Amino acid sequence: DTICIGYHANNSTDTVDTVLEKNVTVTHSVNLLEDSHNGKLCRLKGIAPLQLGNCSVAGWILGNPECELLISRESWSYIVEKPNPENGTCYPGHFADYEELREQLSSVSSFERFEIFPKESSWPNHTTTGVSASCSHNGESSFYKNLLWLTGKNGLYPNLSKSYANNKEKEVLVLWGVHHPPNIGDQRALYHKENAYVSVVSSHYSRKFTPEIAKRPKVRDQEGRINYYWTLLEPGDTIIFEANGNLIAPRYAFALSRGFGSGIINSNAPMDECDAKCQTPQGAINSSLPFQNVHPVTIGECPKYVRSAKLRMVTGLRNIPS
Amino acid sequence: DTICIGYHANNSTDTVDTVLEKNVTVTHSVNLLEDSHNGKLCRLKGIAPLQLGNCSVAGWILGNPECELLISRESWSYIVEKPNPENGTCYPGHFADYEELREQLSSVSSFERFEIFPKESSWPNHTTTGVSASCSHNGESSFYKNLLWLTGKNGLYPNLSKSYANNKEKEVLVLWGVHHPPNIGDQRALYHKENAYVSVVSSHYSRKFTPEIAKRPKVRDQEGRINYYWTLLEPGDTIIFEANGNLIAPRYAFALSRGFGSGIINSNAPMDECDAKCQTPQGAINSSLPFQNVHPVTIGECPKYVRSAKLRMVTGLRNIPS
Amino acid sequence: DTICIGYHANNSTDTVDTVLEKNVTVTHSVNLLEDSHNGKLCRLKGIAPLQLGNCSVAGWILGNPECELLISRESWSYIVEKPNPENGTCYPGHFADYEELREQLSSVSSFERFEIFPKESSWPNHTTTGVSASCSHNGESSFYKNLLWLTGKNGLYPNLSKSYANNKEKEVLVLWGVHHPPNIGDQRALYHKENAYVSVVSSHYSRKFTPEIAKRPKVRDQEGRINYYWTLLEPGDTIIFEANGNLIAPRYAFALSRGFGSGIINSNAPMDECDAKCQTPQGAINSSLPFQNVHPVTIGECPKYVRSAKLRMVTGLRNIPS
Amino acid sequence: GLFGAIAGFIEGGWTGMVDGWYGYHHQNEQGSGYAADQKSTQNAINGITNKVNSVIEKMNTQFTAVGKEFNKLERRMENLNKKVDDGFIDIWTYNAELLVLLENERTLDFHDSNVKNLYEKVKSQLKNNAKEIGNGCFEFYHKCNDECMESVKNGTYDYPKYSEESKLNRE
Amino acid sequence: GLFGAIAGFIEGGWTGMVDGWYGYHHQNEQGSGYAADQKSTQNAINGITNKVNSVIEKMNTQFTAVGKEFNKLERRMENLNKKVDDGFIDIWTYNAELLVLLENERTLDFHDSNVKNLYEKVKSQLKNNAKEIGNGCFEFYHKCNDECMESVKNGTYDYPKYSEESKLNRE
Amino acid sequence: GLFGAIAGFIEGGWTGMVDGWYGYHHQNEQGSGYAADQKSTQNAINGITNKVNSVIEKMNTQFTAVGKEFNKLERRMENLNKKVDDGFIDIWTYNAELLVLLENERTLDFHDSNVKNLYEKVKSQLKNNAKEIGNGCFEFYHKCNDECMESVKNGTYDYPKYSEESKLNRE
Ligand SMILES: *[C@@H]1O[C@H](CO)[C@@H](O[C@@H]2O[C@H](CO)[C@@H](O[C@@H]3O[C@H](CO)[C@@H](O)[C@H](O[C@H]4O[C@H](CO)[C@@H](O)[C@H](O)[C@@H]4O)[C@@H]3O)[C@H](O)[C@H]2NC(C)=O)[C@H](O)[C@H]1NC(C)=O
Ligand SMILES: *[C@@H]1O[C@H](CO)[C@@H](O[C@@H]2O[C@H](CO)[C@@H](O[C@@H]3O[C@H](CO)[C@@H](O)[C@H](O[C@H]4O[C@H](CO)[C@@H](O)[C@H](O)[C@@H]4O)[C@@H]3O)[C@H](O)[C@H]2NC(C)=O)[C@H](O)[C@H]1NC(C)=O
Ligand SMILES: *[C@@H]1O[C@H](CO)[C@@H](O[C@@H]2O[C@H](CO)[C@@H](O[C@@H]3O[C@H](CO)[C@@H](O)[C@H](O[C@H]4O[C@H](CO)[C@@H](O)[C@H](O)[C@@H]4O)[C@@H]3O)[C@H](O)[C@H]2NC(C)=O)[C@H](O)[C@H]1NC(C)=O
Ligand SMILES: CC(=O)Nc1ccc2oc(-c3ccnc(C(=O)N4CCN([C@H](c5ccccc5)c5nnn(C)n5)CC4)c3)nc2c1
Ligand SMILES: CC(=O)Nc1ccc2oc(-c3ccnc(C(=O)N4CCN([C@H](c5ccccc5)c5nnn(C)n5)CC4)c3)nc2c1
Ligand SMILES: CC(=O)Nc1ccc2oc(-c3ccnc(C(=O)N4CCN([C@H](c5ccccc5)c5nnn(C)n5)CC4)c3)nc2c1
Ligand SMILES: *[C@@H]1O[C@H](CO)[C@@H](O[C@@H]2O[C@H](CO)[C@@H](O[C@@H]3O[C@H](CO)[C@@H](O)[C@H](O)[C@@H]3O)[C@H](O)[C@H]2NC(C)=O)[C@H](O)[C@H]1NC(C)=O
Ligand SMILES: *[C@@H]1O[C@H](CO)[C@@H](O[C@@H]2O[C@H](CO)[C@@H](O[C@@H]3O[C@H](CO)[C@@H](O)[C@H](O)[C@@H]3O)[C@H](O)[C@H]2NC(C)=O)[C@H](O)[C@H]1NC(C)=O
Ligand SMILES: *[C@@H]1O[C@H](CO)[C@@H](O[C@@H]2O[C@H](CO)[C@@H](O[C@@H]3O[C@H](CO)[C@@H](O)[C@H](O)[C@@H]3O)[C@H](O)[C@H]2NC(C)=O)[C@H](O)[C@H]1NC(C)=O
Ligand SMILES: *[C@@H]1O[C@H](CO)[C@@H](O[C@@H]2O[C@H](CO)[C@@H](O)[C@H](O)[C@H]2NC(C)=O)[C@H](O)[C@H]1NC(C)=O
Ligand SMILES: *[C@@H]1O[C@H](CO)[C@@H](O[C@@H]2O[C@H](CO)[C@@H](O)[C@H](O)[C@H]2NC(C)=O)[C@H](O)[C@H]1NC(C)=O
Ligand SMILES: *[C@@H]1O[C@H](CO)[C@@H](O[C@@H]2O[C@H](CO)[C@@H](O)[C@H](O)[C@H]2NC(C)=O)[C@H](O)[C@H]1NC(C)=O
Ligand SMILES: *[C@@H]1O[C@H](CO)[C@@H](O[C@@H]2O[C@H](CO)[C@@H](O)[C@H](O)[C@H]2NC(C)=O)[C@H](O)[C@H]1NC(C)=O
Ligand SMILES: *[C@@H]1O[C@H](CO)[C@@H](O[C@@H]2O[C@H](CO)[C@@H](O)[C@H](O)[C@H]2NC(C)=O)[C@H](O)[C@H]1NC(C)=O
Ligand SMILES: *[C@@H]1O[C@H](CO)[C@@H](O)[C@H](O)[C@H]1NC(C)=O
Ligand SMILES: *[C@@H]1O[C@H](CO)[C@@H](O)[C@H](O)[C@H]1NC(C)=O
Ligand SMILES: *[C@@H]1O[C@H](CO)[C@@H](O)[C@H](O)[C@H]1NC(C)=O
Repeated sequence: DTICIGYHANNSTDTVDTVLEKNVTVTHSVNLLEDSHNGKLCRLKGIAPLQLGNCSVAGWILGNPECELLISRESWSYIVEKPNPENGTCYPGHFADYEELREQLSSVSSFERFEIFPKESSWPNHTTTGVSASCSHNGESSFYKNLLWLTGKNGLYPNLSKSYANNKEKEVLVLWGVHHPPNIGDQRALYHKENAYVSVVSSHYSRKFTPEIAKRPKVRDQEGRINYYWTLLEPGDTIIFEANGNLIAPRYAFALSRGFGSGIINSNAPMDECDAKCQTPQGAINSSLPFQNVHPVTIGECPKYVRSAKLRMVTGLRNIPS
Repeated sequence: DTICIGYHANNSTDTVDTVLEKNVTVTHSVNLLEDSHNGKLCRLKGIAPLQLGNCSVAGWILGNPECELLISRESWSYIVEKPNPENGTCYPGHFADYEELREQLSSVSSFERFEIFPKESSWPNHTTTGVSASCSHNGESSFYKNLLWLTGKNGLYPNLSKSYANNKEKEVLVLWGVHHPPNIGDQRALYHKENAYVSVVSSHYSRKFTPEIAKRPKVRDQEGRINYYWTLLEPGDTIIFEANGNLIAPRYAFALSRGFGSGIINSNAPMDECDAKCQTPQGAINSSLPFQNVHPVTIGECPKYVRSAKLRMVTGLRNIPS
Repeated sequence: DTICIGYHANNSTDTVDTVLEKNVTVTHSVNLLEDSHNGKLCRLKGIAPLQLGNCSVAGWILGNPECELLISRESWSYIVEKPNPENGTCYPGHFADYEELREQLSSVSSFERFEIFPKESSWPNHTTTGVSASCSHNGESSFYKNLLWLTGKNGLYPNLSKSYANNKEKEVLVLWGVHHPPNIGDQRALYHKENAYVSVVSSHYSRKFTPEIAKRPKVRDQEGRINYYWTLLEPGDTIIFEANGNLIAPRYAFALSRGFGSGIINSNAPMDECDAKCQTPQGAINSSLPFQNVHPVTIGECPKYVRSAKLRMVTGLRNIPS
Repeated sequence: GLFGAIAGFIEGGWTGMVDGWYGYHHQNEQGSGYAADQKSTQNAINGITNKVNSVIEKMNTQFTAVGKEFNKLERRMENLNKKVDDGFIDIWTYNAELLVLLENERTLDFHDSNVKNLYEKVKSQLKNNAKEIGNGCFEFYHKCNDECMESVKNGTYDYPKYSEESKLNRE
Repeated sequence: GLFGAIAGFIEGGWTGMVDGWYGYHHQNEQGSGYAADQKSTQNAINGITNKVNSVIEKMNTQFTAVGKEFNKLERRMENLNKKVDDGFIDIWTYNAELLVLLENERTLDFHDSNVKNLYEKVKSQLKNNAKEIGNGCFEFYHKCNDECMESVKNGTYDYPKYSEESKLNRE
Repeated sequence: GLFGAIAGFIEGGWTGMVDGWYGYHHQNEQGSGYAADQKSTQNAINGITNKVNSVIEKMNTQFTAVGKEFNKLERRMENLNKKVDDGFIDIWTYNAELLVLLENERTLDFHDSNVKNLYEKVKSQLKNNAKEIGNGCFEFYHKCNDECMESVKNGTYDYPKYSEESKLNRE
């Protein structure tokens, strides 16, 4: 009659690393490192994202003609932009503080699109039909759907001075442009003046733009430029535009609703009818593990990103069988 | 006859967490997490702070009339500003690089206030009595005590060109303003000129300001603005002001003495006759523990802030009594 | 007959710290903290660095006359600049975005120097011989070797409009200047005009400079200034200069080749015929240890910097002899 | 092992025991068999469960954190943003890998301690009513049916009930 | 416990011992009583004091660090500043909590080791002049007055001075 | 020590043993001498080598990282860059120093465990053919030439080959 004390063994090939010995074969272990993803852009807690397609943030927010599919979207969990978009500023120019505007839109959960200066009620003494072949649509010249290129009307460009009060109880994003023609002939030919000015003033924003006429390289068959500008209007503030020429007037504006957890990501993964709590540019993550090596850019409730290839924690014993 | 070996026990309810077991009742323990504060703004090693009251940093440094109580303070351990101050730029305008000036003043331990351009010895051909109802004091119109609104004298605004050499062996903070009237009538009516200029130049600072006349929204019953500007003057450098109008001339300047450990905090806690080595916006901390969860903003010699609710370290044994 | 079980001892004075006891004398230990360096600037994997001497980054890249020794260097492992250089902008002025240009050059492994606008083939109607006593060389007045001070030729300053296309398949660094004379007499006396302009435009860079005439303090026996400007030209883009005066034209340009591991350091250590894999401002490090307390600024493959004075890890036993 | 049990005086493991970590192996007149001690095994399961749980709990949920854009004149700020991101990633990687290493070692040491303590328990029960053959087994000096075996397993062995028999058999 | 003493073969603690952590309990003809072993207890106090001291010393004094202001066109830099502050706070929180967990476990293990080692010391002193009853007590095979008890406490027990008596009483 | 061997029931170390960490000391009719046990010492060398190697491996190579310049209107960004650099330096300093402390303690504990386990091995070999004098030595109850000593060293001692002799000498 005998009794013995011993310990478990099995055919487990699970290996972990220890401080005294690498590659220790153990009986039971748990992997703490998530490396799998579905390779698709999914909904975040049911709410779908905003796919920009071939449109950039500038093209989406300025109303590029090839981005009309994006106007109907006014709520999303996050924003997907292709790594290098195709349809951005169709008329060349400099977008002032573009990255800051991207950062502002990264914390937006929804907005309300409304025409702040309706195209057929605001400038009775100005022409509102200016288009360009550089911003073409369906083969014909066109222009941004959120801006209005004021040109000459009956041979005169009167002094315009409009304003808007914030009747929306939220922040209102306003965008406009300033035209810079290539030569003096097109300048006088378009605005009937030689020394024009644009003036935008709010309670705490104040800037004055002067057109700079010079010979510039061709960009999309255009020698003139249009510098783009934007501002945030607090609830209750009034914005004042005064111009006598070279003003790309605002047409539509956006009443912003803030929200956390959203952001702008660059991804080529396709959208799918999937739902997840964690989204990365590589794909959605469906896991409850504390670590992941899929991607450092995360949206939602994700595991903490690490550069590790293996994080296996032993629960059982050193497997010493037969 | 018997002898036994055993271990201590007591009525201690101290509990700590372990890796194998939570809520382990132990005999002796030490708390490493400070959570208590006195809820008051105290002196830092005997030196009292600078309470701004209803005045902002801009209002304090520009000489707002409702901030005369703050002129006598020229040494402090740190600066307290109310979360949203009331009396800042009483005459509306844009304060250029306001946050950078705040950061500069965050490392100042004391300064010397002196009138760099005495109000009755510098502009014999100009008027130095301009006041505004927007900067009122005791019900009557007034103006900043560190600036001088040069207006018309006997119907002319001559070309002024003054300068100052740094005879103080320290950095000298200089502030000035540029006036922007609403219309042309007040412009010509105030400075007797139609196209004025301001020019400030040092050895490495150089800027030229042009007045921008436009219709602006009312802020404190004012349509005109005053853009505020500042600069640091190294020991030995000379600053040159040249102007023919629209110059809010400097009156007083500040010779800065640098110092570490100071800063600007937002707090509603009241000042008291207490002394401490550690100050937070919630209150002063009197502790020798390595951690604290009171507030991340600290001044002086403080414990390291953590988000933990409990950090108790066991010194005794597992309490297993009766 | 007896047999015993015991452990090793020796005359080792090695001490380590433990959690229960400080200053434990042990039999064997390994130091993990590198504190030694050779106090010299060495080659990084055979490639020598770029010693600027008494020249700053601005003086080196603008072609300061006292920096001709630095023109022959077109490849380096890293850049050494003296803590406060002597020969920088010899003609006073403001260098726009100087720190950003430093950061750009920190990731440059080599470049090709070539005269983009040869001094005797580009401006047949302008003078290209302007020099200054503030930028003297060998006691006589001189000027930058990478810029060209266009002055008056036969009593006229015609309208110049040149351009350059990027025929180099790499980024091309272009530098130029804008002259600001002290008074109107020297302005008209130098450029035969009263209201001049400079205009630099690329596909995405566009700026227009206007000369500002004012009385400025003397810097190196000069009251006028020269504001310095630069830009990066992408492969394939065309840069256009249009000017009628006050243009310090570009002479030489640089085709940049990017590279990782390089940087700009401030050091007084002398260069020597040594080679190392790790370089610090204090000197080169020749070690395989994981930690170092020599300096936080590192170039190459270095140990991780820590503030510790001693990091000794015990390998043997507690030394308990005799 | 730190406590000399696993891979120590007990040389190998038992594949035949499939219901627990630490257990027994009895062979009497009624037969032989393996059976896992449920108290010690359950204690180990609780402790290790709480350990892994603590590791996961100290890793709070990573919420939304995306990259940022910078124009051509913001290279210093772009490189600072990268330095921050890369630095935090490096620190969290180091923390995870080092934690897993050290606590893996301490887990194996924990099992070794559990086996050593179980052996010492059974030894303290049997006393001199059985001899300590190697490999962590006990050779009984008396008769031990399934009743007695199960009395040893649940820690209720009766020492005086066999002292006469064992003292006789020890000759 | 790792060393099987505390909550092991010694099942509970003594509230009656109020002058130390690890101690004794003697009962002879002259009476009974508790008394804490001062050498082992003092060693534990020194080691744990140095441990807590090391923890506090590695946490250097946090000096002045206040927030920063950013205008409406500096949202990226504001969010970078926040990312830095929040990141460092998260890392220091993780460090503190994890350190306290692990070193709490190692402290209890340290006490368990001290008790086990003390018991092994007394056992190595008594040898076969006393039998090992359970719960970590020794039943003497000879007479042991306060002189002999205090000889066992300070580790100066005389084995041959009672070998005849114990060998007679063991019958 | 955690395992009561080093600075425990074995009071001191042997300067006369110069070829290893843990070893023996035999004295028979043929003479005396020290000799290090190569298996245990080699295991300790492997484990500690892998420990230091793991520490170095988790410290990845620090590549180029230099300071940055900021103009007079970039004091907030300069102070943010400094905050980042200083913060990462503080965290890495804390990590290094704390790691070295704790793993130093665990290394000494590891040696203590190796000595305790070796002593328990030799004891489990000799059984009652020798008595346990203090200080971790065994007094043989029989004759043991160099053949027998080397049989004890390499763990191949024969117990029944001397049971008669030892039982006679134990009287
Ligand atoms: C997203 O992630 C979730 C969470 O991991 C994941 O759901 C999980 O799926 C696995 C596998 O389908 C589930 O594991 C099973 O659990 C059930 C119930 O506990 C068990 O019966 C299974 O055990 C064994 O059973 C078989 C024999 O009967 C064995 O042959 C087999 O190999 C199993 O070992 C099995 O373990 C797990 O329970 C769920 N988790 C949850 C919370 O539901 C999901 O699949 C992922 N993907 C998607 C698209 O959701
Ligand atoms: C600011 O922080 C300091 C530092 O903590 C703090 O001073 C401390 O106050 C406590 C409580 O008043 C002191 O603790 C006492 O220490 C004395 C001397 O060591 C002991 O006699 C006391 O022990 C017991 O005595 C009583 C019986 O006689 C017991 O009933 C009682 O409950 C005690 O357990 C007691 O522990 C501590 O010494 C000081 N520390 C210093 C450095 O002075 C101070 O109160 C805080 N607040 C302010 C406004 O300063
Ligand atoms: C740069 O760093 C490298 C790396 O550390 C360094 O090279 C090293 O130099 C040391 C000392 O010269 C070498 O250590 C020696 O190694 C040899 C071969 O392993 C041993 O024979 C030596 O052992 C002992 O020998 C003597 C008796 O024979 C003893 O009296 C003496 O004290 C020694 O203890 C000795 O340990 C080491 O091997 C090299 N490492 C490499 C990779 O070559 C170099 O010197 C540094 N400086 C420069 C300018 O390169
Ligand atoms: C996201 C996530 O993964 N979270 C998570 C959290 C906490 C965990 O804790 C554990 C965990 C603990 C302790 N042990 C085992 C484990 O691997 N076991 C396998 C072996 N098994 C043995 C066992 C031993 C030998 C053969 C068969 C079973 C057993 N004994 N008795 N029972 C009832 N089961 C115990 C549990 C596993 N996994 C965990 C996973
Ligand atoms: C800022 C700060 O708090 N710093 C700090 C630093 C280092 C510390 O170290 C310790 C510390 C160490 C070790 N032990 C105890 C402890 O809790 N003790 C209570 C029990 N006491 C027992 C004890 C045991 C049982 C009953 C009564 C006392 C004892 N034994 N002998 N003496 C003289 N005292 C020892 C000390 C406490 N506290 C520390 C606190
Ligand atoms: C950059 C760098 O330094 N990397 C690095 C990496 C891994 C290391 O691992 C070690 C290391 C491990 C384990 N031990 C000793 C050590 O200090 N030894 C000295 C004692 N020596 C004893 C020893 C003991 C007593 C007297 C003489 C030798 C021995 N025993 N047998 N041999 C063959 N040697 C073993 C090795 C040293 N150093 C390491 C260093
Ligand atoms: C280690 O050994 C275990 C057995 O203890 C192996 O697990 C078993 O693997 C087999 C296939 O190799 C599984 O067989 C399947 O069984 C189901 C149900 O009986 C049957 O419907 C299937 O058609 C198939 O035959 C078996 O289920 C599985 N055991 C368990 C409990 O899941 C394991 O595969 C071995 N490891 C390796 C690496 O071989
Ligand atoms: C656990 O038990 C301890 C006793 O060992 C308790 O500590 C004691 O608590 C009492 C009150 O409950 C204190 O009584 C006071 O004594 C002083 C001096 O004698 C007297 O002046 C007061 O009027 C009061 O009666 C006693 O001092 C205190 N002992 C010590 C050493 O401080 C403890 O309260 C118990 N824990 C719990 C949670 O009940
Ligand atoms: C601790 O003791 C060791 C000896 O076990 C000391 O190491 C030895 O130190 C002496 C000098 O003090 C070295 O002597 C030299 O020997 C070489 C070769 O024989 C000879 O050519 C030289 O002229 C010199 O005499 C000896 O080599 C060295 N032993 C070894 C193995 O390197 C050690 O110095 C002592 N520690 C302290 C702090 O004194
Ligand atoms: C860890 O150990 C296992 C075995 O203990 C290794 O698995 C074997 O690796 C060799 C390569 O050297 C192969 O030839 C065998 O076929 C493997 N065995 C099986 C069952 O597949 C494993 O490679 C080791 N890991 C490392 C990183 O060395
Ligand atoms: C939107 O993007 C498409 C390409 O994705 C543009 O199409 C290009 O138009 C330019 C016009 O100068 C042509 O030179 C290219 O050959 C066209 N490429 C393709 C693939 O069609 C289109 O013009 C863009 N439209 C707007 C309004 O930006
Ligand atoms: C930790 O354990 C203690 C007791 O060991 C718990 O204290 C008791 O908690 C219950 C609630 O489940 C109360 O009903 C008792 O009155 C408490 N006891 C006393 C003396 O107050 C304590 O709640 C446990 N902590 C946690 C977090 O579960
Ligand atoms: C200082 O702040 C007080 C309020 O804290 C200002 O008082 C307000 O003045 C405005 C003037 O337009 C009135 O409309 C408000 O009704 C006043 N409020 C209160 C509570 O008095 C005061 O004008 C400020 N003075 C300066 C110089 O800035
Ligand atoms: C290069 O630096 C040297 C000094 O390192 C300059 O020499 C100084 O020139 C100024 C001219 O105003 C004199 O006032 C100093 O006395 C000179 N000092 C020395 C030590 O020579 C030199 O002028 C610089 N040259 C250029 C082109 O920048
Ligand atoms: C967007 O680009 C893709 C190229 O992958 C093209 O197939 C598609 O027609 C484009 N759509 C629009 C609206 O430009
Ligand atoms: C400051 O504001 C408080 C409001 O809490 C008011 O009571 C007090 O009179 C104000 N003082 C000044 C000087 O404005
Ligand atoms: C550089 O400065 C040093 C001063 O240490 C001087 O000796 C040397 O002549 C200078 N060289 C040039 C080219 O200016």
